[PDB]
Amino acid sequence: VSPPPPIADEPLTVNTGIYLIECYSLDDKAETFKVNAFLSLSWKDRRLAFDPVRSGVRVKTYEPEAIWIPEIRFVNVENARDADVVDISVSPDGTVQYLERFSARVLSPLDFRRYPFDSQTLHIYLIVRSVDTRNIVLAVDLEKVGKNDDVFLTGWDIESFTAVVKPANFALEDRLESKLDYQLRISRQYFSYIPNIILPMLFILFISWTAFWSTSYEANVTLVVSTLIAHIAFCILVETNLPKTPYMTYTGAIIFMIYLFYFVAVIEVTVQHYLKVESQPARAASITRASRIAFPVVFLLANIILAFLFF
Amino acid sequence: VSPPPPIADEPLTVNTGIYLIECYSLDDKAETFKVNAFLSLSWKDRRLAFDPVRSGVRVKTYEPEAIWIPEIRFVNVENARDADVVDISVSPDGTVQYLERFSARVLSPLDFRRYPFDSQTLHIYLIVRSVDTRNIVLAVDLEKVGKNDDVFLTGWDIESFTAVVKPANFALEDRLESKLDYQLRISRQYFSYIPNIILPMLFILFISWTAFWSTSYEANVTLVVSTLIAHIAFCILVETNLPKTPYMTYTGAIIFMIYLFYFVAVIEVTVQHYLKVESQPARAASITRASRIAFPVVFLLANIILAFLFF
Amino acid sequence: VSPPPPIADEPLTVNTGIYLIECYSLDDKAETFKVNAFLSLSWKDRRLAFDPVRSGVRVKTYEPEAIWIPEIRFVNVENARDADVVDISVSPDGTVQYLERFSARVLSPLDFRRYPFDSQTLHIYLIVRSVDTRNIVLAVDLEKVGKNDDVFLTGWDIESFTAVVKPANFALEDRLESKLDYQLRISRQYFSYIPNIILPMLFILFISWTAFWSTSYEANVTLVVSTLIAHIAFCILVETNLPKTPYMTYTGAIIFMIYLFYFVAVIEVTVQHYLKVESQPARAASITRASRIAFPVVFLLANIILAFLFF
Amino acid sequence: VSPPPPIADEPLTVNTGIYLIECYSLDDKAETFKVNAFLSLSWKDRRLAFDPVRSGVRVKTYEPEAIWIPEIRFVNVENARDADVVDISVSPDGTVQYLERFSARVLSPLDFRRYPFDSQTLHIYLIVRSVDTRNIVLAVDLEKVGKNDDVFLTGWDIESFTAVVKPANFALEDRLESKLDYQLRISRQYFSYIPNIILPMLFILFISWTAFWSTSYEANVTLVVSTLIAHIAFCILVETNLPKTPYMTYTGAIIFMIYLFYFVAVIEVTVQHYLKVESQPARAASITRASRIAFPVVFLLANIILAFLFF
Amino acid sequence: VSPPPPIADEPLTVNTGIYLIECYSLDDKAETFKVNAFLSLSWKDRRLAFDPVRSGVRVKTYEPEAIWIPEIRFVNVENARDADVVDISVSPDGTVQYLERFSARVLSPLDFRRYPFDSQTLHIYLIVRSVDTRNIVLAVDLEKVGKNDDVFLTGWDIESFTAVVKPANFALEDRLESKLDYQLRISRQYFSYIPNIILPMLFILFISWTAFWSTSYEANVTLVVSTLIAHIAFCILVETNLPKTPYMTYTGAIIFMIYLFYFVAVIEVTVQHYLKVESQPARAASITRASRIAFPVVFLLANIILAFLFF
Repeated sequence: VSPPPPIADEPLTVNTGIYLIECYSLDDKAETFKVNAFLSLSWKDRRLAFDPVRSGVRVKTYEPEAIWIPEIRFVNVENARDADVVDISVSPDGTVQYLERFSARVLSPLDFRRYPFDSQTLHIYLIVRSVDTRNIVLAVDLEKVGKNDDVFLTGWDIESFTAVVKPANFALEDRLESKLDYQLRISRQYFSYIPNIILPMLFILFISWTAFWSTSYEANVTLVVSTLIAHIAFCILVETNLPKTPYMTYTGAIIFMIYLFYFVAVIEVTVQHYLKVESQPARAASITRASRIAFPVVFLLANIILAFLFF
Repeated sequence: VSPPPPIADEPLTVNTGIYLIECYSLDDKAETFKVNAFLSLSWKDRRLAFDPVRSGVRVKTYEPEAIWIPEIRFVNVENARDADVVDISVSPDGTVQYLERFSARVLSPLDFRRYPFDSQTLHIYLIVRSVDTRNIVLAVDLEKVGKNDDVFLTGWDIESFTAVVKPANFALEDRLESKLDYQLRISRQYFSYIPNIILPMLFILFISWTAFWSTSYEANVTLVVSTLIAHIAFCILVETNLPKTPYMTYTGAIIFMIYLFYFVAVIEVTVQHYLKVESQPARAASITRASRIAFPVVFLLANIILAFLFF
Repeated sequence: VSPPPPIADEPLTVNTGIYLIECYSLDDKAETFKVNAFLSLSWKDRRLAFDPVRSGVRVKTYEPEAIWIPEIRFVNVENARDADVVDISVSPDGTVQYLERFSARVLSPLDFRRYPFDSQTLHIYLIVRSVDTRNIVLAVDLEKVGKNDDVFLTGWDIESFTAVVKPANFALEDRLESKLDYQLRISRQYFSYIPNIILPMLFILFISWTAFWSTSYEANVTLVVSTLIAHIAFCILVETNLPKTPYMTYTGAIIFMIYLFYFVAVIEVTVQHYLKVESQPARAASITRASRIAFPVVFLLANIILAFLFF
Repeated sequence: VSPPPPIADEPLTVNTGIYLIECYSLDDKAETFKVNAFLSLSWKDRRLAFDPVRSGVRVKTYEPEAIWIPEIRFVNVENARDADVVDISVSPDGTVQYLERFSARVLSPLDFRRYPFDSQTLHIYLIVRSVDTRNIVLAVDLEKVGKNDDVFLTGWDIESFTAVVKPANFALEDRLESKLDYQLRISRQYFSYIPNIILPMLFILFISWTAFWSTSYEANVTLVVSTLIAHIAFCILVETNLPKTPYMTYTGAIIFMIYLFYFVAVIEVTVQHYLKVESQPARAASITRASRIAFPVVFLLANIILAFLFF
Repeated sequence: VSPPPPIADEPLTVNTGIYLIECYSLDDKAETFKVNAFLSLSWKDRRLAFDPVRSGVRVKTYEPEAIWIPEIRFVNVENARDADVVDISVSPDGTVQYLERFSARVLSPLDFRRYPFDSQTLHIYLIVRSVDTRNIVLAVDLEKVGKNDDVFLTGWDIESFTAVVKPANFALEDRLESKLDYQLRISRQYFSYIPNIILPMLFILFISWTAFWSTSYEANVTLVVSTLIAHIAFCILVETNLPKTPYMTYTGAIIFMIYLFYFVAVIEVTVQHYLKVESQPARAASITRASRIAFPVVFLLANIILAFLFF
């Protein structure tokens, strides 16, 4: 089939629309997610026009291999979409009404800075390539863009499925292309972190600090060193889903902070003993008494330093 | 082919039916499972009608590309169903009897609150989209809905495969749609938990409490700290199949409880030593003697507090 | 095409046959395995009959879409079989000789009781559905049922590929169905367990018992507690392929047994110290001397109690 | 299409050829690997013959569904090969020149005895099934068998892609079959093992032996027991890709050996203490002094015992 | 269809072009990555030529099965490319303009020497096979080779998508083949390594060295041995994506170095005690005092020895 000819010199307006049936499987690592949805496209292919008087029909149905349809595709997809044609109904004037049930893995990037409170905007990029005879421009039919009430993305809170109304029109490989931006807004469900990560990962750090209430280097080595294992152990129980960072995570900084508060504790206890062994248990007692407040205070302040910086 | 015309103004009644051949692979994480089953649909497509006198035949067989069949689909499926047409037999009046052997990964959500005693209702959503000329409504042919005696879901106990008789009829993208709810009821096989999780994960917590029967801070640090590793170690051997929770698990609360009974034990032993070092081994002896009953009693009561709350 | 008409009122006999080309990938967890094999079916479709005198041919070859073939399927398969038609040759009388190279993931359940010495019978269920005009019954052509000499299932010992000669004939969804049972017998290759699981997992349990040859509570806490970590650590190195058990494994009981022999050892050492601290190092010395024999003897006997019960 | 008729009574000679484009993904566990290659087959199908004088053409090209091609398949493949037809060119006499770009996962078994120095011969089994009218025998066209210079199997060293010239001709399911053996020879790249497995896994075993340079049972329990954890810990960092063994690995024996040298060390230290506690620090001092040489010597000799046995 | 005949004796020039739509999933292990891109090919197939005067058309569109297209393929691909034809437009002279949207997993090897600062050149090998009548040579249409501004490879920094202008022309299996080299240049995003690997993996190594500030063999065994576990533990938290090395990694050397600085520390502490036990606490005090500087200095120098060697 041939592309529709111009009424005057204008490009073809293809009125897009995506309705999310089911949205799932967000791999924080790969920065992907799978989407199951309806794609409704509208265009005036004048050629198709039929009179209601002569044709006994109302709105004639058509097959995809039976009529011309523009090459509508996605940009940030793994493999091409799992398209399944629903209906192609042509209005008496020649206005086609395309519908399909696509199922493809999207590839939208994520922000792991603000994590575990991280908030995201996922992208779906609709593209259509212009031909040798006429050109194509995309439009957002505001009425066939949305999300079902049944859509669940366990771990995230689906806020609003929107669309960037203005299209991008550009040249590439000697052809005009129309690029649309579909934006999905999500926020994180961080409820479990506090009681099952931050609160237990804190307790471990405090069992470490019971070394300043001791005099015994033999009990403090077993305190500070053991809790370090306890940390890495729990740090392993909590192995999440977080890729390679050329930047810093809000957690990334906190983790680097703990790996110091254990090491610093090791210095303190190594000195607490060496000062006492050299027979000056006056500093060696002022130093232990100091870190009783120094560590907790420095820590609480260091958390505010991070929080104020990141957020 | 064209949809059947109305005898008067009524929509087409498609009499559904699902018989579970094989049910397997329940991923607690993704909240999915794979199903292998038979789909039997019945409708009066008057057009097909043939006389028994003129036609030498009884009940004529037909091909899927040879006759009109309504677009029957599933809502909560990963990728579209692996449909394999069995038989399409038309009764003399024009009553079609469709049958297929679909094989698709369902996406039904789960309740991890009551876990490891968690009980579930899984969902299969049958949908059919209405056309430009007539509309479609779904019905439950109570006689072709069930499960085979051979169906196994190791880890769960398959109770009853049912169907929500009343259909949902609603508008979406300017089209009428009929939505049916197929419900599968399952309960958990928690037998191994008690002797291979709760009972060993308890023993570790008790080897911790043998610190109140000691006077030695050097043996109690090695008791309480070591068992914490022993816990996280076993807690790692027991790494299950449990996604992200914006709520609380019955186990989730218990785990948070243990991470306290170890930390609290650390406080006790840090004080038991500090009281004795400051030369008051009267409290330091009343405090150790107290926790001999305090910890076990507080613990047993704390378990009842949880159990009564969750269940 | 139409099903063959009856010579008198009899159902069609389809003479089955499965020859295992390659058998592999047994997932103990999912209770599955993949099979690559040949399916040879024989039936007298009288219609096809051709005279050797008039037809210049001997045994005419035919295409699958060129002739009627009964809907032969498998019951316990993940997704439908990866069928690849080999040859369809019709004998002068009309006796068809079907052959294909199917490749599908089977779903046969397993017995993890007797494990690591567990022995299995895997199932392949061949089904054929009867039509509106005649019915179908299955037969075992004893000559085209077997296994190649090259078949390997590393970890198991392929004993005998058999077939349940008698077919199951039953009603379901108003249709007669013929169900055949293909049984594959396998046994376990447990050679590595003894020297790389039971023997090292024993040694750890004995380094624990060197606590009765000590007087020092500080060395016994470090003995008994450390070895518990050593156990869970090795118990983690040995993380196998074993699903959810609503019953008990032979290993399951042994594991529960070890988690006691460590806990019991903890009681002993907690008492050994508390008796000595209360100044009665007469029992505290009789109790330590007792467990020198009590633990080993109780243990060896407890293993016989299990072995005699399970086997 | 029909198989070519005999010039006299001979079977058809199909001249095979495999050229490895890309070879990758060797799963030591499943004993598989994926191969991307070219399959060139040559046969004299007399029927196709065309005169150079009458036909304006030279060597006529043909489609796969346009001409007869023998059912060429693989035996040890997961699912059937991902065949992609390249060219089918027929020489004036009727000599067909088939070519395709197959991509399938092979299933060749491995030897884990000599590991990490293990050497392998992988198998590709080409099969062709004979028909009702003529029979088929396979030949190795020595000129279209090889491997590209770009082929990489990181972890192995690709030595030589060969072919077993002599074919296997046998009866199965009343049909003649021709079986060819394609052999790929590979050897292991064990460079990292010595400095990042054997050398660190040795150091751990030596930190254990610093127990004979001590008198203190409290420091030796903490030495020998701790290093056992250190071992299992590192033994876990080194968790490779090695299936179930009904035999013994060269490493399998070494591992069983270390799990003794730790246990034996536990006996020594338990006696070193018990002899000294019973007041005979003359043996208890001869025994400690003995194991200073006994363990290292016994060990070095035990390694030679293994190496000489395995290799 | 037939290949275009020569204007004189020249081979056909196919003007290639690859524009990277989306580039993702780089598996350091398998040495692969997935690419989604546009392939534009240009050739003068004189046969297609049509006059602008007689033909009412301008630049006639054509189907792939409607015209001859050369067998353009990739060499280092897993399975054949997921090709999706965009447009085939023929200019009045007969100059075809092919375009497709391929999606295949590439197989380019990597350098893990300079890692985590490793820099790579990935390969895409375009091949075209010559026929019985004319031959084919490849060309780089410099104008349709590039990468989009949206291309992201999280963990790497996409530098420049280039092409080796000069083609490789060689004989293989009696056929001429044209091989092109597409090179993608990437560099690593090593920001997180320093604060979340090297800095914490250093701290652990320093808590070890607080053994020279002690006199107590019982506290030094618990220091040096415990930190070794802490190391292997963290070394496990940091389990990356790094295959089998027949060479040495920059990290590979550093890791081997740490496994010595712990072992050497074990020797020191075993001697520190044995010298003191033999009553010579003059060396035993000079040796401990020495390693206070010896270890740090030797270490810092050993890092420069590596860095200068690798880089």
